[PDB]
Amino acid sequence: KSCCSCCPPGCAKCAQGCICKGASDKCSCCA
Ligand SMILES: [Cd+2]
Ligand SMILES: [Cd+2]
Ligand SMILES: [Cd+2]
Ligand SMILES: [Cd+2]
Repeated sequence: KSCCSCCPPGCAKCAQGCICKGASDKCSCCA
């Protein structure tokens, strides 16, 4: 399971609880 749709199963900003929230299709914590 990924955790979001703005970061694939290989992001280096979602290895400590998906922080991507408040923006769909894009984020600002892994941008
Ligand atoms: Cd994301
Ligand atoms: Cd991420
Ligand atoms: Cd995530
Ligand atoms: Cd993010």
